[PDB]
Order: sequence, then structure tokens, then C-alpha cells
Amino acid sequence: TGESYGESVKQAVLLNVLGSGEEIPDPLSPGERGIQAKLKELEDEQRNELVRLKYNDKIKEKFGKELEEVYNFMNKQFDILNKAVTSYNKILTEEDLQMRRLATALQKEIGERTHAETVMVKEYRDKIDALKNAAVATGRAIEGAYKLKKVINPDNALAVSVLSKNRAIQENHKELMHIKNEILPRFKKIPRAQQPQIHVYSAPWDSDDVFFFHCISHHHANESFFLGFDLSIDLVHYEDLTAHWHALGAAQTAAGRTLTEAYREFLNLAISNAFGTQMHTRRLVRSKTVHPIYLGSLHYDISFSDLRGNAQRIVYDDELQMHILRGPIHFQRRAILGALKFGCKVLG
Amino acid sequence: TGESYGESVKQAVLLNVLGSGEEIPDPLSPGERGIQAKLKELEDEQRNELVRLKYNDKIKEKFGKELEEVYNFMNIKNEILPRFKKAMDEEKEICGIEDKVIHPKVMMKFKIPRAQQPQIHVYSAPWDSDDVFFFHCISHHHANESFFLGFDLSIDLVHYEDLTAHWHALGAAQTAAGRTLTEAYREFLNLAISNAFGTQMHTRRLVRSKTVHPIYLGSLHYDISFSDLRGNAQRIVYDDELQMHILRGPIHFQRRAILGALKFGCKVLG
Amino acid sequence: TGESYGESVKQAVLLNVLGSGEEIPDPLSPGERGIQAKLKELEDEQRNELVRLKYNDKIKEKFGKELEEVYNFMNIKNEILPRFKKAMDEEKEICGIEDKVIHPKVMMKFKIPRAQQPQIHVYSAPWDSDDVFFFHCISHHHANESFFLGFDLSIDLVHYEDLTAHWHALGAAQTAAGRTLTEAYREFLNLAISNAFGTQMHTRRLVRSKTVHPIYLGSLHYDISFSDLRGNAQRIVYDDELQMHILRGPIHFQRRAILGALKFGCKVLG
Repeated sequence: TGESYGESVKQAVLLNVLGSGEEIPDPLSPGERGIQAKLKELEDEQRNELVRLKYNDKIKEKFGKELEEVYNFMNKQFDILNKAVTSYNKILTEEDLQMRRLATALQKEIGERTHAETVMVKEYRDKIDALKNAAVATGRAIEGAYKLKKVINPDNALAVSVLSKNRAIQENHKELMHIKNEILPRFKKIPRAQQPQIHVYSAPWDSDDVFFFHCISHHHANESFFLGFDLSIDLVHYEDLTAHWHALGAAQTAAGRTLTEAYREFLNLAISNAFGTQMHTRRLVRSKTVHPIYLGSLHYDISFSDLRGNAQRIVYDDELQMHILRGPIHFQRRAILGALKFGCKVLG
Repeated sequence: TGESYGESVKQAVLLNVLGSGEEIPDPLSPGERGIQAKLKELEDEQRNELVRLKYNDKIKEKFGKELEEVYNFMNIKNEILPRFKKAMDEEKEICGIEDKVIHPKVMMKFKIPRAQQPQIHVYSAPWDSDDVFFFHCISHHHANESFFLGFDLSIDLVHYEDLTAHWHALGAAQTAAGRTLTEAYREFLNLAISNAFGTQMHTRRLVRSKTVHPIYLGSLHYDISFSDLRGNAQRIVYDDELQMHILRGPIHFQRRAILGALKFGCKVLG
Repeated sequence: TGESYGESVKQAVLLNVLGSGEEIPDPLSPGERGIQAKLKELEDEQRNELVRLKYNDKIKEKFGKELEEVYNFMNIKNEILPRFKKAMDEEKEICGIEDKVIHPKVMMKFKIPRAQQPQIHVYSAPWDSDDVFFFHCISHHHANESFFLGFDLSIDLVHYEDLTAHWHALGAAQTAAGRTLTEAYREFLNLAISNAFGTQMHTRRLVRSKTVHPIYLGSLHYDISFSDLRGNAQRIVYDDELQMHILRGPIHFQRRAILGALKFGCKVLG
């Protein structure tokens, strides 16, 4: 085969992407999503327990009573909140300092840094090489371990990546410290609720093949889109649906493509195709006059414009549909959801 | 998709009942059952290990505090007595670490213990197995009451039959008369053929499966009184608002919804 | 309840083999393989941590007992001797936190090391993928042996074909004569197309599948002798009741049974 090398690399990357246990849940299976979530939760709690019980001595000598006593007691209010806020702020500052030192050593012309920085850089390079072939606590382990958050609620390329990560961590830490300082005055007196919403619907009588996603943005409240898939016929249908201000006669309304007529037009388009089994058309006709089944909602952390771009890229890209739209139907749905969520990055 | 309140809230509650990975496995697929059983086992044993870990840690901390007081005052009686009280309390708390908790386990066995729990057998036709299957439900502590519930999901076909046998007099002899599994299955297939919404290839597999005994795929025992199971079988074969949710959707969802409805009657929605 | 008790015992043995959720993943869906591997890893980690908890709690119990005895005596060295022995044992056992010996090499593989094991690639046709699919099993430490095993579970056909390349002389020149995997695939598809049990729309998909390379769904490897794989493939092909038990049922369970029979030949069936 003289056309199966770059596609082979892309396919291998796709298979690695789809191999994770708790990533890319099956859109048309609530049980699979529940299984993935429960498995992730179990491993998360087990890892926190292991890292809590692991040291318990150097942690005790560094910041022992401050976090352990509060966690054991909470497992009055103003004092506990102040102590927890101070401990969280000092943890974030310490992480900032150590990653900043690592970054400054990374852009320190490593053939010139001192012995300790050379040792640390070599250790991180060994970590990267081990991960490439395949007592660790990045900083989130402590915060998720002692239930702090729960009760509060060329080598220069890797150098640049680590610098960007350190800058992001510093910004998050500064925001958290400002929030805790504000919370202290209240007692003395991660995005949420703005993420895009994806609802997964499926036509009743042949939902294994035909389904669609309805996506509604937030903090705009007038932009949405419809993305419909039929896998027996290999048909993908996109349309943006919004709401403008339209005056009919002497009255105002929001003249935009309604979801209902969107779904009806998609069904009509899927009916007129020669590859129908002379009964698939019958199923689509029967399902044309009934409300589609709601099959749950998925939420993530990505801008709505990014989702629009990803959907439009899926629609008019040939090799992307050569990759994600060939295979078993379960793999089909998983690859479609992954491509929608991550875009073209799913292949390399 | 214009439906104000009703269908929306029923489908929401149904998804929330089916949104958990611990309960209601797909009966047709023993792999999902194994995954769910292992997941249950890991949750329970890790909660046991967590409570034992916490109680041993707290008793060790109490002992170390007593030791440190002894060390720092050697060169605490009111503390020693409170320490002994705490140690006795912690030993009592940590005694049930060997998983000897049967009261919570038997709390659901108020009237239905083991060897009295009703059995459910899952059967499937040999060829279009993913779409057609049925349950043979047998009761214990009676050995005389049983029923048949058959679903052909592609065509939207549901059949219920009552296989209860009873004493009968035949001349100068006696017998146990009543419907039996073989003729129930054969009549169900016979009724499935004459439906108008066949596929002229689905019918071929059905008629070929009419001459072969069904395939046994396991048994399930759930904490539902067999009288209640019969009641749910009556509701599922009679009512239509319940069916309009349970019998519409992807096949894996449809089968899980059917198992859930058989388990909880009409409690999955509302 | 059906026809025979030998068939039911064989089926029960097969269902118990497939009952576990940590073994015999679905060969076509890599998500299932990932889930099963992660569950197995979590289970082994929990096993090791339970062992470590037992170790640490017994060490702490001995240390606390020695400390309490010393504290009671303090309120010569003869009494402190057991405490010193406990301290020595605790230090020795704490410094022995290693489970990394080469016994784990036979504790997990027990048959063959790395780079001396066959690998099974899995492909499926692009369009009707969930039914037609094949395994390309290529071995190691024989630079010329491999084989092909293809399945079409819609019309229930199994095909096997060796792809071994023997040295051959043609004219006054030499070649490594075997079968091309592409030629094997096209002959398998041609066999599937000309089957009388055609849907007349399934054939237009096999025919479309002929002129495009198949999709690579992944590669896996199990520690079994390659000759055993050859024997198991001809066992799958040339047995009647093995086909009747493994190649009948739900598609998911069918594929799991196929992988299981590749794993164990007929010992899985009993």
C-alpha cells in the first residue's frame, strides 16, 4: 500500500487517543459515561489516600498541624477558613516559586547552570524520557488530598512549555489568593456556569446510526448550532442557528432556524439517498413526525467559537472523515465525539 | 422538539436512574455485568479499607500523643484515662473492619432472603439475537408460578404469557397441566412472523430460529417480590406512556431501560 | 429445559469464563480494552496496598505494644529487650518495602520474554465493520511464518489461511514465495460476496470494501505458543459444536467468545 504511512501514523495517534479509560465517553450510552466517571472517581480518591498516607512525616514537619488538624476536624468557622486560606495561599506560592526556578533554569543555557540546577534539569529530562518510552507530587495532589478545595468550596521547546505552564499556574494562584483574601473580609464581616452545553439527541427508530448534537452557547444567549450524523449512509449535516431581530408587518420576532425544522430538514435530506435499504427510508418517514429522544447532556471547558470551528472542519474535511467515519459503530460515535471536542488535534 | 413539561421530566428522571455505572447491567451482555460487579467490589472494599485506615490512624495518633506526653513529662493522668476511653471506643469502631456488617446487608432481606429470592433467566434467539430476547421468570418457595416476557425490539413487539402449572385429572391418572416454555417461545415467534413490519431477511432468521432451542445467557436474582414482578410485567405489556420511553431509543439503552422497568415497575419515570 | 445437559454444562463453563470483567476484552473496540486494562491495574494496586496495610498495621501493633510495655515498666534492660527486638524487626520490615524481584517476570508472563511472542493485528472492513473482521497473526523468531483468520458473522463464515513464505526457485532466479495479505483479503471478500444468503445491499458494501485498504483497529499480544495459535485456528474452523456454541448469540458476546476460543481452543468449552 503506497498510501498508508501518514494515515498510519494518524490512525495510531487516534487509537492512542481513544484508548484512555475515562476519556471520550460514548455519547449514546449513559451507562458508559457513568462507568467512566465512577472509575475516575475511584482512582482519584485512591490516589489521594495513597499520597496522604505516603509521607505524613516531611509533610508534618513542613506544614503538619495547619492542614491535617483542620481536615481531621472538618471530616470556629472563621478561624478554620482563615487557616485554610493561608495554607492554600502558601502552597500556591511555593508551587509558583519552584516551577519558576525550574523555568529560569530551563532558559539558563543549561550548559551553564550550577550543579543543583543541572541535577534538577537532568531529573526532569529523565522523567520526560520515561514518559516518552511509556515520591511524586506535582502540587494538585496536596490540594485534592487533604480536602482543602472541598471544604473551601533543542531543549528550549520544553523550556517554553514549562514557562507557559508556570505562568498559567501563577495566574490561577494569584486569582485564588485574591479570592481567599476577599473571603477573609466576608467572614470578618476553574470556569463554571459559563461552559458550553451540548445536548445529545437521537431519532427514535434507528438511533444507533442517526443522531445529532444541539449546542447552545452561554453569555451570548442567541447563538447555537445543529450537527447531525447518519452513519449507515455516511451523511454529515451542519447548520448554524441564531436569533436576529426581524420585523414582520408591525410586529417583532426572532427569525432564526428553529431546531424542529432543522431536524426535519436533516431527516428529509437523509431520506433522499440511493443507499437506503427501502426500509431505512420508512423508518425516517415514521420518525419525521415525533419528538426526538433526549439522551443527556455533555459539558466541557472550551470556547463556543472553537466548537463551531471544529464542527465546520469536520463537515468539509475529506481525510478527517476518511479516518473518524470508517469503523465499528461504537468506534464511530466515540471518534465523532472526540473530533468534536478536540478538533483536528485528534490526528497528530 | 416542542414538549413543555411531561416527556421532558420523565426522560430526565429515566436518564438519572440509568446514569449510574453501579446498577442495572445490560442483561444480554455478561461483560457489562462483570464490569459492574468488579466496580461494586472495588467501591465496597475500598470504603472498608478507608474506614479501617482512618480508625487505625486515629488510634495510632492517640497512642503517639500519650507517648509524647509521657516522654515530655518523664524527666497526664486525666489524659491517660481519656486516652484509654478513646482507645476502647476506637477498638470497638475498628472491630467491624473484617466486614462483619450483615445488618445493612440483611436490611433488604426483610421478607426475601436467599434460596427464596426469585430467579430470572435471560434467553435470546440464536440469529437476530441483539434485537429479540426474552425472560423466563421463575419463583422460589412456590415452585409452581412462572411467566414469560418476550421483547422484539426492532419491530416494537412485546408479549407476556403465564406459565403457571397446576394439578389436573386425566382419566385414572393425574398430571401437571399448564403452558410450558417451548410452546410459549414457538407461539411468540409465530406471532412475530405475521407482523406487517418485517424485513424479508429478519423473517428468514426468525423462521430459521423457530426450529432451534434458544440460547441461555445467564440468570439474575433481584430483590423484587415475584408478585411485584408480575405486576410490572402487566404494566409494561398494557400501558403505553411508559413504553413510549422504554421501547424507543438505542438498543443498549432500550435493553437497560427494560431491565430497569422490570425491576422498579413504574418508578423509573416519576 | 432445552435439549441436552452436556450443551448446558459447556455453555455454563463458557459463561463463567466470560463472566469476569477483567478478561477477554472486545477485540474491535479499543475503549473496552482500555477499560479492562485499567480495572485490572486498579485491582492489582488495591491488592498491593492491602498487603502493605497489613504489613504496616502489624508493625505498628508490635511497636505500640513494646512502647506500652516499656512505659509501664518505667512507671532494667531485661524488660527493654523485647522492645529492642520489636524496634529491630520494625526497622528491618520497613526497609523491606520492595516487590520488584524477577519472580514477577514469571508471576505475569511465565512462558515467554519480550520480542519472542506473536502479535495479532485486528482489522475490519470500512463499511459493515461490526460484522466482518479479521486477525492477522504474525509470530516472532520465525522470519517467514504468519497467518490470516477472517470472520463474517452476518452469514456465519470463518476462513483461515497461512501466509508462510518458503524459498522458491523460478527460472534461474529465486524468490520468497508466500501469500500476500492483500491477496488473502481480496479472496476472503470474494468468498463473502458470492454467498447465496445475500441481502443485495450487503454485497454492495463488501464490493465497495474490496477497493479500499482496511482500517487498522489495533494490535495486541498474549503469551501463547504460535503453534498453539495455529492449532486453535484449525480448531475454530473444523469443529461443529464449537462453532454452534461460539458463533451464535449477541454480536458482542460472539466476538468475546471468538477471542476466548483463540485464547483456549476448546478447553474453554469443556
